[PDB]
Amino acid sequence: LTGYDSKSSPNFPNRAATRERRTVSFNARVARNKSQAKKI
Amino acid sequence: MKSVITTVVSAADAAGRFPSNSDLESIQGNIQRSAARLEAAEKLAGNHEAVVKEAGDACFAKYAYLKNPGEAGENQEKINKCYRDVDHYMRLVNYCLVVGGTGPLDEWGIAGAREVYRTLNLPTSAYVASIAYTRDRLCVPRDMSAQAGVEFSAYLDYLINALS
Amino acid sequence: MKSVITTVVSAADAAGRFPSNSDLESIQGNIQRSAARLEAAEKLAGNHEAVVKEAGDACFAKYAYLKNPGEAGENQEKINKCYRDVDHYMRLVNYCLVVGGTGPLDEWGIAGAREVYRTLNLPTSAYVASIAYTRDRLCVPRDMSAQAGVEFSAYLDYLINALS
Amino acid sequence: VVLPVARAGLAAT
Amino acid sequence: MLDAFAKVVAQADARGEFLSNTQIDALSKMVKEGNQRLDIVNKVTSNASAIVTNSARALFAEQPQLIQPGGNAYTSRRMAACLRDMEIVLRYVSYAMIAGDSSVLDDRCLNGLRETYQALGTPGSSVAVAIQKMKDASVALANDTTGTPIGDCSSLVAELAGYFDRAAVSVV
Amino acid sequence: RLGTVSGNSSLDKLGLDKFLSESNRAYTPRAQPGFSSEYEQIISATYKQLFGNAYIMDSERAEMAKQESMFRDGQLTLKDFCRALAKTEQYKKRFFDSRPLYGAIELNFKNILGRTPDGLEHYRAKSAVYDTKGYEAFVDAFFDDGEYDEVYDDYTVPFYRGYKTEANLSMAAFTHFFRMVRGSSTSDKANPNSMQKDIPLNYYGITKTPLAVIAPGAAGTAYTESFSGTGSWQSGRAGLNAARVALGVPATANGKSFRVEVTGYTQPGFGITAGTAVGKLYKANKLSRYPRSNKSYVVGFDELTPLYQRITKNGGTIASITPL
Amino acid sequence: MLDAFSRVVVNSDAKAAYVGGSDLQALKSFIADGNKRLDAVNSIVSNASCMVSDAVSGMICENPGLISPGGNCYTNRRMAACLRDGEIILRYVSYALLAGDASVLEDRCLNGLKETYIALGVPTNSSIRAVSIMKAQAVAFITNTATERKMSFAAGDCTSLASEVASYFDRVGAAIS
Amino acid sequence: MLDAFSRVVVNSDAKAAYVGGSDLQALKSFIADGNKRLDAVNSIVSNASCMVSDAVSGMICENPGLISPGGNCYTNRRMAACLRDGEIILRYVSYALLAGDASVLEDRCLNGLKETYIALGVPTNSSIRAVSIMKAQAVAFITNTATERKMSFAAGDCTSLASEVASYFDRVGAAIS
Amino acid sequence: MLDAFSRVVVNSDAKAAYVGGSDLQALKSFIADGNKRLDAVNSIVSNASCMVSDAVSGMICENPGLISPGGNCYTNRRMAACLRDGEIILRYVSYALLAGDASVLEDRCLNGLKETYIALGVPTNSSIRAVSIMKAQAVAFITNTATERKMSFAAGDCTSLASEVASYFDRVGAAIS
Ligand SMILES: *CC[C@H]1/C(=C/c2[nH]c(/C=C3N=C(/C=C4\NC(=O)C(CC)=C4C)C(C)=C\3CCC(=O)O)c(CCC(=O)O)c2C)NC(=O)[C@@H]1C
Ligand SMILES: *CC[C@H]1/C(=C/c2[nH]c(/C=C3N=C(/C=C4\NC(=O)C(CC)=C4C)C(C)=C\3CCC(=O)O)c(CCC(=O)O)c2C)NC(=O)[C@@H]1C
Ligand SMILES: C=CC1=C(C)[C@@H](Cc2[nH]c(/C=C3N=C(/C=C4\NC(=O)[C@H](C)[C@H]4CC)C(C)=C\3CCC(=O)O)c(CCC(=O)O)c2C)NC1=O
Ligand SMILES: C=CC1=C(C)[C@@H](Cc2[nH]c(/C=C3N=C(/C=C4\NC(=O)[C@H](C)[C@H]4CC)C(C)=C\3CCC(=O)O)c(CCC(=O)O)c2C)NC1=O
Ligand SMILES: C=CC1=C(C)[C@@H](Cc2[nH]c(/C=C3N=C(/C=C4\NC(=O)[C@H](C)[C@H]4CC)C(C)=C\3CCC(=O)O)c(CCC(=O)O)c2C)NC1=O
Ligand SMILES: C=CC1=C(C)[C@@H](Cc2[nH]c(/C=C3N=C(/C=C4\NC(=O)[C@H](C)[C@H]4CC)C(C)=C\3CCC(=O)O)c(CCC(=O)O)c2C)NC1=O
Ligand SMILES: C=CC1=C(C)[C@@H](Cc2[nH]c(/C=C3N=C(/C=C4\NC(=O)[C@H](C)[C@H]4CC)C(C)=C\3CCC(=O)O)c(CCC(=O)O)c2C)NC1=O
Ligand SMILES: C=CC1=C(C)[C@@H](Cc2[nH]c(/C=C3N=C(/C=C4\NC(=O)[C@H](C)[C@H]4CC)C(C)=C\3CCC(=O)O)c(CCC(=O)O)c2C)NC1=O
Ligand SMILES: C=CC1=C(C)[C@@H](Cc2[nH]c(/C=C3N=C(/C=C4\NC(=O)[C@H](C)[C@H]4CC)C(C)=C\3CCC(=O)O)c(CCC(=O)O)c2C)NC1=O
Ligand SMILES: C=CC1=C(C)[C@@H](Cc2[nH]c(/C=C3N=C(/C=C4\NC(=O)[C@H](C)[C@H]4CC)C(C)=C\3CCC(=O)O)c(CCC(=O)O)c2C)NC1=O
Ligand SMILES: C=CC1=C(C)[C@@H](Cc2[nH]c(/C=C3N=C(/C=C4\NC(=O)[C@H](C)[C@H]4CC)C(C)=C\3CCC(=O)O)c(CCC(=O)O)c2C)NC1=O
Ligand SMILES: C=CC1=C(C)[C@@H](Cc2[nH]c(/C=C3N=C(/C=C4\NC(=O)[C@H](C)[C@H]4CC)C(C)=C\3CCC(=O)O)c(CCC(=O)O)c2C)NC1=O
Ligand SMILES: C=CC1=C(C)[C@@H](Cc2[nH]c(/C=C3N=C(/C=C4\NC(=O)[C@H](C)[C@H]4CC)C(C)=C\3CCC(=O)O)c(CCC(=O)O)c2C)NC1=O
Ligand SMILES: C=CC1=C(C)[C@@H](Cc2[nH]c(/C=C3N=C(/C=C4\NC(=O)[C@H](C)[C@H]4CC)C(C)=C\3CCC(=O)O)c(CCC(=O)O)c2C)NC1=O
Repeated sequence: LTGYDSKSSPNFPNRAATRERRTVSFNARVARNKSQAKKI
Repeated sequence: MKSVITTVVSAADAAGRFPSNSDLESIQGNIQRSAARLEAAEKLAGNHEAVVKEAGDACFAKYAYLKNPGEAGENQEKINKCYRDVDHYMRLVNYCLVVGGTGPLDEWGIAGAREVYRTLNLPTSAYVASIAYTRDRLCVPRDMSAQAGVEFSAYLDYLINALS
Repeated sequence: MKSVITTVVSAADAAGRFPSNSDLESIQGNIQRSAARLEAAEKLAGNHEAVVKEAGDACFAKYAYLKNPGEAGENQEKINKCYRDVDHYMRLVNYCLVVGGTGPLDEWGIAGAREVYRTLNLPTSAYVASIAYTRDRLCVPRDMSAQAGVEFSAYLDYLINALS
Repeated sequence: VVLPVARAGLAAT
Repeated sequence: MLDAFAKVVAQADARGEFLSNTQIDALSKMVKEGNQRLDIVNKVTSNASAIVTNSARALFAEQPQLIQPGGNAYTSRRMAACLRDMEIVLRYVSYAMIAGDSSVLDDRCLNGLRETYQALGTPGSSVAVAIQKMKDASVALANDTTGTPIGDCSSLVAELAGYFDRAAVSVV
Repeated sequence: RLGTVSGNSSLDKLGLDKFLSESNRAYTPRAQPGFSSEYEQIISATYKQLFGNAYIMDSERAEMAKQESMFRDGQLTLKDFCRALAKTEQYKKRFFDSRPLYGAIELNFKNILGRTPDGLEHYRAKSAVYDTKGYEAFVDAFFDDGEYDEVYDDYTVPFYRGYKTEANLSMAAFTHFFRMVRGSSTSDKANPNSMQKDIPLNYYGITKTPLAVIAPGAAGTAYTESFSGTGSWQSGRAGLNAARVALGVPATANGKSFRVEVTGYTQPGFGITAGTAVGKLYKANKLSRYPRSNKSYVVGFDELTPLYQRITKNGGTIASITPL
Repeated sequence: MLDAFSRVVVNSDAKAAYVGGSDLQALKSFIADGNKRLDAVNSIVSNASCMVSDAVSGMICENPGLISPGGNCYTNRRMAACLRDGEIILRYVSYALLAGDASVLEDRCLNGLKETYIALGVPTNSSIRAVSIMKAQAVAFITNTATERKMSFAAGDCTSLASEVASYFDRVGAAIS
Repeated sequence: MLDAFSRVVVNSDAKAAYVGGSDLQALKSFIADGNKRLDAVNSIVSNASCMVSDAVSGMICENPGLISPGGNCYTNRRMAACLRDGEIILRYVSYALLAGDASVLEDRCLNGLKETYIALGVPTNSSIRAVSIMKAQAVAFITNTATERKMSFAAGDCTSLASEVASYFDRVGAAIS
Repeated sequence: MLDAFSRVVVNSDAKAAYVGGSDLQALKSFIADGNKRLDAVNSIVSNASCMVSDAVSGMICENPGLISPGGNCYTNRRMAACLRDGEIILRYVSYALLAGDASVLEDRCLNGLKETYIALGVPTNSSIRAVSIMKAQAVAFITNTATERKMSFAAGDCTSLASEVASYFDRVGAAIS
């Protein structure tokens, strides 16, 4: 393969369990790594 | 304990700074309202067994079904522990009238109470109905002074809103 | 701003809970001490240009070496900005007498002042000596009331201990 | 403190 | 182990300096009581078994769970250990009362008693209630004349009660 | 104060009362331009937590100077600020550059995660990343695994939770927490178990063995012991400290067996005498009567009170008593 | 975070003017009316749980599509989250009433609540109905016109506080509109 | 973490030889008795809350010094924490009964529980009474000798499982002794 | 963390007795003497930096081996850390004087300070001298017997507060002693 395993990258969107969070913490997690390519 | 002093020294310790004028200004109001809340607490201390007896029967008068078998008030051991828990809550209210804040309530009666009362099948509405009966039997000039009654009913409403 | 209200709503917001009796009890003391600190602030507001003119002179009299060339008080542009900065500090003290806490001092005059005064070669001892002179020329019945003088000198000592 | 496999084998044999 | 006289000397060597005259008339006054202090310790050591047994009897008439089967006061071995644990604290309170300083009380009585009682499962709050009941009987027994000259002893019984409260808060 | 009753609580007077009070949650996404003291609280609370009460001079505080500035508008509190200041030289100098690797690892668990490593696999999952990819993937492995976003809000400061039940840890890890976190007046240079060069848990964290909890500020709080082997295969030397075992026949002869730790031994005061012996002193050999302080014992139950008298009449101070 | 006292500070710091004389009338009237304010805050705080539960039950009993299968308050998780969502807004409006300024309501509750409810799919207009029911409860509890419970107050007039809390509530409703 | 199958693996890996023949009798009897094992873990899991509440109430009603003022189960916080400690232990004993090996009970529950209760000041011997009451409930629930509730089982003999769970419970009681 | 009011609460909760009558004399005298207490904490807080700098300079000028090469206050880093070490102790003693109880001083400052200074190699004797100099400054600042600066007070007697702050200062010395 490519290693002992193949976990998904933490630079991928939706890796943060956006539920039971504050409003400053919910919005930072639902738009974590998708912030880049709408500027594009 | 949540009080007037502890909030401002905890805030100054979190900021890492000396006590400023606002901290001392907050203690002047403690000096002001202690004249009412202490003589509320003393009148509660001098006549507590009458109030615990008076509020205990309102619970079983409103909910007579607790004395049925299978319920939580079957024999005398349950009713005695019911009166004991009501006396515990009145003692914590007397303590909060002394310390000036809701510290002794929040840590000795409220925190963790929901898991106990759900696990041990204790209905919270009847632990509430005694505190509700105690609040309504408070007349303004007879039982205490005017501001003492406000100070007493505020902690009673705090306990009621916490258990409900 | 560091004040009486803001400390307790920030504490209740950090805990995530409603305003309890201790929070309101802290505001009764604001109601009490506002009778002294507001008439300290008003007397400072009505006669500030006399105190600033007086304060500036004391610093030069103590440190006459600032008017030498190579120093920070050579020409009239430096002395005018010296009087302006002393007036700024007296205005912030008037603001803290109004808000009840050290908020306007801590954020508009104190935070970052050390880097500016070290970078621009401004000696802090002479920014201190004017505030020290202002404190000692305060008599108890003549200039203001008794508690107003305490409220004024407390903020003066806060500014002095911050810059020293 | 209990080995269930050896106990099962010993009870079987 | 210090007495109250050795306290000021141990703080005088530390600064390396002679006792000034204000410490000396602080000490000659403490000598000048003298007889009252030993009258106090004489009254407590004359009635020690009565203090201990009456306090234990009031403790078990009050808390019957310790002598209930399964209680910490169950059987003879445990009951005997409980009878004279209180007599140990009474002995060391009398030592600290005759010394004028709670240095022997902290050294060899209260040092490590809390985790001792934790490691055994002994309820420290009931030990504290037993200490308080011994305290009340000791201050009650301390201020009677019983054929002594009339005077005030108040500053001494306050110190005697302070030793008991120091023992009571350190156990629990 | 000390105890478990008289407050109806145990955890605060175990040395945790300052950590039971603070939250520091950073309620807004960016700075208010105009306003600079509700973050100075947050930034200094972050400095006291992440550096673990180590003290930063203004000269060393001005070395960051951009991280905090980037935090004020375009970084999170929890992630990407504490992440970037673990990568700095001021953190690496006192948490990585003087300790060995497993020590630099278990200090990072306390600083970043707020707990202790559970067993050997917690150590091996983190040293593998260092040996494959260097320091920066090593420090980010503390942030971008599952645990960190599960436990901590993105704008809260990390808090201590190694004592807590609901962090699914072993109960030896509850007691490894108080080896490393002793009250609120302790940094990690200030710990006697870790001199900013030692590993605090070296044998005791790998082998998961538990270590008796002396509450700080107690009477015999000053207890400190070494570690030495005892066997001929490891070339050990017997006689240093008592084993936490109670192995053979006297484990029940004289009842229930315990392990008492005694800390203060010195030459004046051995005899039945309230004073020194006057003379030349010591012994012809020239050694002290107790050649080491911090001596432990393994003791029975009928033997416990005469040992208590023998400890306390000779100047000794009992640090701890735990049953075996 | 600014109260009524700090608001004149920030208004006169843009002036670089001292506060004294003209600007002190509002502050002295704020001090002289402080007992009614504390009293108003206490009356709202004492009836919080009944207010939140009554507001959410009224919002459901006016629009029964929320507890419909597939509605936004359908399961127990969503219903508990809605009760929490209402309780937090009541907490921040109580903070703003105690402080005498709505700056704490802007910074910690309403900054970004508009599109948070959008990303969640929360119907932003039943929340307005719940906010208006809580407003109608708050004015009746302040002015002692509550039909279910009367309280004890010294006699006098405090409709300025009722208009101030109504002025906070429509702001908290219009921020999510 | 090892079950019954992994235990023979670790026992024969110290041997360095393949496992078959002799070592398979216990595993085939473990497989052939697996329906009774699932049938027993289900019976323990279905009655968990009544077991924990009954055990803690029995421990209090035998020793009333715990709810005494200054006792270890005095306030509501301590009582909730004791109920949690109670069954945290029931959860791990259920894990060990399902796995057929007590290795999961050693690693995650009992490793350091001895001095954790010491540092907390928890009386380590009333906990033994609560553990023994939970053990007595577990054997009666497995063998269908419960007086308060009778369940439905296929007829047969499974006292080996009752002795195994009694062997787990005294270990969980002796680790804190 | 307990103040003077909470101390009687914890003392009477061990009693399960109500507070009223006997126990109220100390609290009413604590309230009636509160202006002097605030008046004293203000006088200590206003002179903090001069007190810390004067105490550390006095400790150095009595024992010049601290600034000796190899001493504990030798470099600039150690001198700044010593000024910080003194300032923190003054802060906690001011907290304990404001609260009227030394419980906050025990929990956050003195719990483990004894062996922290041991692990650092900090000399125990010097710190006691600095603490005693700060104590001597505190009593003179409270009783207005300071020779360098005279403050403004209402006339009266407050040597009870001076004895209380002297009782806090030696307590700190004993813990690290
Ligand atoms: C009123 C009685 C309270 C009580 C007492 C109690 N103690 C024990 C056991 C021990 N107590 C000690 C205490 C000391 N040893 C010392 O050397 C000193 C001098 C400073 C003291 C105070 C020790 C070592 C033991 C264990 C040895 C033993 O007693 O056998 C016991 C029970 C005995 C046991 O645990 O097996 C009791 C009952 N406990 C209470 O319930 C009362 C409140
Ligand atoms: C089949 C042999 C296995 C083995 C044995 C082994 N043991 C040791 C060392 C010690 N063993 C003990 C054990 C006990 N001491 C007791 O009192 C009791 C009663 C409960 C027991 C079980 C002790 C104290 C030692 C150290 C002292 C010594 O033996 O000199 C050794 C090596 C000796 C050493 O370590 O220097 C061996 C080899 N080890 C194996 O490899 C076998 C599996
Ligand atoms: C959970 C789901 C999940 C994924 C699908 C991947 C998606 C993914 N791929 C890459 C990153 C990449 N993905 C590719 C792959 C390709 N480029 C090509 O030209 C080919 C068409 C294709 C290979 C077949 C390459 C080349 C990079 C690295 C780009 C770079 O290094 O600049 C990254 C950036 C982080 C990184 O890997 O460095 C991410 C998030 N990761 C995930 O976590
Ligand atoms: C210091 C703070 C403090 C408290 C507030 C109380 C809280 C409290 N109350 C009860 C316990 C109780 N509370 C009640 C009361 C009632 N049940 C009914 O049938 C009626 C609804 C109502 C009568 C008023 C009963 C019956 C018990 C005993 C429950 C039981 O043992 O089954 C218990 C369980 C332990 C016990 O008391 O035996 C606790 C911790 N105790 C405290 O220590
Ligand atoms: C709102 C808060 C607020 C303040 C507190 C002041 C603070 C302050 N003072 C000065 C600036 C100054 N302060 C002084 C004063 C002195 N130097 C001396 O020679 C004497 C020691 C002393 C006279 C009293 C001088 C001379 C400057 C100008 C420095 C310079 O331009 O070289 C400056 C630099 C900008 C400028 O004024 O030109 C600032 C920001 N300004 C503010 O906006
Ligand atoms: C063996 C040890 C030993 C002793 C203690 C003393 C006992 C003793 N005490 C006093 C003397 C005294 N004893 C007391 C004591 C008391 N009076 C009271 O009313 C209280 C009940 C009690 C206080 C606790 C007082 C107050 C005096 C002196 C009278 C006075 O000071 O006015 C005297 C008279 C001589 C003198 O005054 O010095 C003697 C002989 N002698 C001894 O040999
Ligand atoms: C220190 C803590 C603190 C509290 C717990 C509350 C309690 C409180 N309320 C009022 C006093 C009052 N409260 C009100 C308010 C009202 N009356 C009404 O009839 C309306 C229903 C409602 C306003 C809409 C009024 C009108 C007064 C009379 C005094 C005034 O007008 O300021 C007073 C001052 C007079 C008195 O002592 O009775 C106090 C202490 N206020 C506080 O300061
Ligand atoms: C500081 C301020 C602050 C708030 C105001 C709330 C705002 C808020 N609410 C929710 C989350 C929610 N809020 C609601 C509320 C409602 N939906 C409806 O249909 C009704 C109109 C209304 C109840 C009256 C519901 C139902 C959810 C959960 C949505 C879901 O579970 O998918 C979430 C997502 C995180 C979560 O709770 O899971 C956030 C940030 N939280 C905060 O921290
Ligand atoms: C079909 C669903 C349905 C409901 C659940 C209720 C909900 C409800 N309550 C009130 C209206 C109110 N609700 C309260 C709140 C309370 N009153 C009390 O006696 C308690 C102390 C406390 C919790 C119950 C108050 C105080 C008022 C207004 C005045 C009053 O009734 O005294 C209003 C009117 C709000 C408005 O004017 O817009 C509504 C819709 N009514 C409904 O039609
Ligand atoms: C797949 C999931 C699964 C379950 C939900 C349970 C359910 C279950 N239990 C048994 C079956 C059984 N369960 C028991 C156990 C007992 N009977 C008693 O009388 C005692 C009270 C108790 C043991 C002390 C016995 C004795 C059998 C008969 C078969 C056997 O002995 O294995 C069987 C196999 C026979 C049948 O289908 O009925 C099943 C599926 N077991 C499972 O495998
Ligand atoms: C993974 C395994 C695991 C456990 C077994 C528990 C073990 C455990 N229990 C407690 C904590 C506790 N455990 C108890 C329990 C008891 N005390 C008694 O008097 C009774 C004998 C018994 C209940 C039957 C109590 C009362 C506390 C709280 C002590 C306190 O609040 O001071 C704590 C401290 C943290 C906390 O809960 O606050 C821990 C780690 N937690 C775990 O994570
Ligand atoms: C004074 C306090 C006091 C109590 C609270 C009870 C508690 C209690 N229950 C049982 C004993 C038991 N407890 C249960 C548990 C239950 N039984 C049911 O019918 C329910 C389904 C479930 C929750 C109530 C079972 C199943 C048994 C044994 C067998 C049986 O009764 O059928 C035992 C005996 C344990 C042993 O043998 O050591 C005790 C002490 N008894 C007391 O003396
Ligand atoms: C609300 C905030 C607040 C403060 C800023 C301080 C300010 C202050 N000090 C005192 C008042 C006082 N302060 C002192 C204390 C002293 N006087 C001395 O001569 C000694 C040097 C020193 C004690 C050792 C005394 C003796 C009084 C007189 C009233 C009293 O005895 O309580 C008073 C009440 C009388 C007055 O208004 O003047 C006030 C408000 N106290 C506060 O409550
Ligand atoms: C050789 C080194 C050396 C020093 C640095 C000084 C330090 C110093 N100052 C004081 C003693 C004091 N120090 C202060 C503090 C102050 N006094 C003021 O006028 C200022 C406002 C403030 C900062 C200077 C006060 C108020 C006293 C006692 C009373 C007084 O002097 O008015 C003491 C006596 C403490 C004691 O009694 O034990 C010492 C040693 N003296 C020395 O011998």
